[PDB]
Amino acid sequence: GKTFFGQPLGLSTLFMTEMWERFSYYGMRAILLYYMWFLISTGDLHITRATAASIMAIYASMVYLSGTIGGFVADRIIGARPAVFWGGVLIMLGHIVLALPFGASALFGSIILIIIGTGFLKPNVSTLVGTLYDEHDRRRDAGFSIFVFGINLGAFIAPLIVGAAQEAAGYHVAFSLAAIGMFIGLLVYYFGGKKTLDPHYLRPTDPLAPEEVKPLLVKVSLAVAGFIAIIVVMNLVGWNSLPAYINLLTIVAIAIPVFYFAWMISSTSTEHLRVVSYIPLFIAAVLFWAIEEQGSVVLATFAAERVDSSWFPVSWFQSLNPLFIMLYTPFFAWLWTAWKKNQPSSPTKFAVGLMFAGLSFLLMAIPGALYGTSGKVSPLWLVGSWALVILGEMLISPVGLSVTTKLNSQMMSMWFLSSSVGSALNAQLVTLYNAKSEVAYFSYFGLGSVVLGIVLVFLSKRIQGL
Ligand SMILES: CCCCCCC/C=C\CCCCCC(=O)OC[C@@H](O)CO
Ligand SMILES: CCCCCCC/C=C\CCCCCC(=O)OC[C@@H](O)CO
Ligand SMILES: CCCCCCC/C=C\CCCCCC(=O)OC[C@@H](O)CO
Ligand SMILES: CCCCCCC/C=C\CCCCCC(=O)OC[C@@H](O)CO
Ligand SMILES: CCCCCCC/C=C\CCCCCC(=O)OC[C@@H](O)CO
Ligand SMILES: CCCCCCC/C=C\CCCCCC(=O)OC[C@@H](O)CO
Ligand SMILES: CCCCCCC/C=C\CCCCCC(=O)OC[C@@H](O)CO
Ligand SMILES: CCCCCCC/C=C\CCCCCC(=O)OC[C@@H](O)CO
Ligand SMILES: CCCCCCC/C=C\CCCCCC(=O)OC[C@@H](O)CO
Ligand SMILES: CCCCCCC/C=C\CCCCCC(=O)OC[C@@H](O)CO
Ligand SMILES: CCCCCCC/C=C\CCCCCC(=O)OC[C@@H](O)CO
Ligand SMILES: CCCCCCC/C=C\CCCCCC(=O)OC[C@@H](O)CO
Ligand SMILES: CCCCCCC/C=C\CCCCCC(=O)OC[C@@H](O)CO
Repeated sequence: GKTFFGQPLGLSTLFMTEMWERFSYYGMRAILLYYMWFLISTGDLHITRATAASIMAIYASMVYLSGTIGGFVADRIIGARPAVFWGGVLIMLGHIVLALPFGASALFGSIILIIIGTGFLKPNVSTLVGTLYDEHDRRRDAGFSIFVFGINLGAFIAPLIVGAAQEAAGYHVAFSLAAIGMFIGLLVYYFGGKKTLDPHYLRPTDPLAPEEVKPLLVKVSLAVAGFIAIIVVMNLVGWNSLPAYINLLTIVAIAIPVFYFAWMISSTSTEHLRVVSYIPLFIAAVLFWAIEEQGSVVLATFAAERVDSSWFPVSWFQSLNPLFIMLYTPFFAWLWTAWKKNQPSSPTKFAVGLMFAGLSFLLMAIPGALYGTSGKVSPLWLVGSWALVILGEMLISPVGLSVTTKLNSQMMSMWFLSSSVGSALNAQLVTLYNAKSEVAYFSYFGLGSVVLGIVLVFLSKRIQGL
């Protein structure tokens, strides 16, 4: 009868829920870097612009890492529906914290709230989408495709609205708009959810058995103690600068997949050989996400310093990324179906995807080389870059989780960890970007990325077999 684009009505609630949460997230991202610059310019915030960029990168990295944990907490301890709700409350608080007349002092509280909040909400709204379908219901793919379109929608309009607001009424009003975005999300989620969602997901679906509670408690406490202990030693030997902490978070984010790789490989020999073949794919994913995650940092810097954008808010460039996702998506949907005969392998898609990413940086090296780096250049250079990298994303992401799974639960999380690892790498790399290094930065990381894409093409055939 009455459906939401063919799908159960309950999909409309989750569609809107995520649309507004993503609105709140990307509205904030579009101006947070400029906000840190602002706070630097007034002497309120005592860091370099390069450190500000580094913060942006490690922030994303922690958001993605947080998300690989929220599923477990909801499944085992609090339930999917409460996770989404309190996750949204924490996200809203994080934005409210930035709307207050405080300054640089609120930055950390804001960041922690949103890292925890997002990590609760984000995997669990996906989970709730799945629960709308019987599991042999073929509509499922369509429904997720629709859900994703809502995600891209929020990411698309947020910089336009929040950025304009920032221009009209300043940073605190613009951040309050992100808060209101999340609030709307919660409103629709709460009341819409009660009508359409199974009450079963009010509770955990795999609750802790009595003998499971102690070891989990022991597990968590040790990790905290260690982490605290590392921070203590760090300060005793004088490694207590913001860059040092960012470095520590970088190490933790890299170590997690490195430890997992070291585990599987050490610990079925043919099962082993498939795991070793994934390492090239994982590296490729990491490098790809790095370049893509620099849209909000390095391309954002470029947009503000090198582009003549005197007639519109420079944060609007952050809308090109989800615009191109939305434009490309129904195309590539049609493409794979039409292309039945000799479809490229998922490892081949990874390689070519990395090349396009690499091309997107190589493109950006041209205006500096041709025109110099002291003037301003056309907005279209950036438009071409995002067009190139998102073309890369269409090849890598839709097959990404697929390639990892067919090659367990730790490996499954490893795909979602590639975007965290890429951002952690960025936290180091983006500090190398400035006006003097511009052309070398784009060239080097552009070319290297294309080369590794070439290497992966050579390696593609053996991985296909496995
Ligand atoms: C395991 C789940 C996630 C674990 C991540 C732990 C979160 C810890 C720190 C979050 C990153 C904050 C770094 C940025 C920062 O320090 O900004 C504050 C700075 O402006 C103060 O001057
Ligand atoms: C400030 C958030 C606006 C949302 C509308 C207000 C919600 C009503 C009461 C708030 C306190 C309890 C919230 C309900 C809750 O804990 O979880 C609801 C969620 O689990 C799905 O029904
Ligand atoms: C249930 C609570 C969720 C509602 C969202 C809360 C955010 C709404 C309004 C906050 C207004 C903050 C902006 C006021 C402000 O300080 O403007 C700064 C101004 O002096 C500079 O132009
Ligand atoms: C990757 C794992 C991270 C998860 C962090 C979870 C927080 C750590 C400890 C909280 C223990 C929760 C106790 C849950 C509970 O009340 O269940 C007890 C009951 O089910 C026993 O019959
Ligand atoms: C499963 C997680 C494993 C994590 C491994 C533990 C990390 C051990 C040591 C981290 C070193 C501290 C971070 C580096 C650092 O502070 O250097 C920056 C400093 O030199 C600048 O002042
Ligand atoms: C169509 C989607 C709207 C939102 C997308 C993000 C828009 C941000 C930047 C786009 C500006 C590029 C437009 C090309 C252009 O303005 O021509 C060059 C111009 O400088 C000549 O005056
Ligand atoms: C339908 C697919 C279109 C694919 C287009 C492939 C990309 C071709 C060329 C990209 C290189 C940038 C062009 C160099 C350039 O325009 O610089 C000069 C410019 O400033 C105008 O004088
Ligand atoms: C298919 C779409 C087109 C892809 C565009 C790829 C552009 C290819 C190469 C761009 C690299 C330009 C590097 C210029 C350069 O390194 O000059 C350095 C120095 O001589 C000037 O600073
Ligand atoms: C795959 C088929 C393509 C055939 C070759 C295409 C090569 C396209 C561009 C090459 C890079 C341009 C030259 C780099 C440059 O301008 O600076 C280098 C030179 O100034 C010394 O640093
Ligand atoms: C692949 C199709 C598009 C072709 C893209 C090739 C563009 C590669 C390099 C273009 C940069 C031209 C200017 C670089 C340059 O010569 O500056 C260095 C030196 O000559 C100036 O002092
Ligand atoms: C499969 C086909 C994908 C279509 C993508 C087409 C666009 C991809 C690359 C084009 C990059 C060119 C951007 C450089 C440029 O346009 O010059 C800017 C400026 O000179 C215009 O005034
Ligand atoms: C294989 C997976 C990890 C690959 C990335 C590892 C890090 C790679 C290079 C780090 C050094 C960057 C080289 C210097 C650079 O390109 O910056 C531009 C330069 O002009 C400013 O120093
Ligand atoms: C301008 C300088 C670069 C020349 C451009 C042309 C390069 C094209 C291919 C390079 C050699 C790749 C060999 C093909 C190959 O073995 O990989 C294909 C893969 O399907 C099976 O191995």
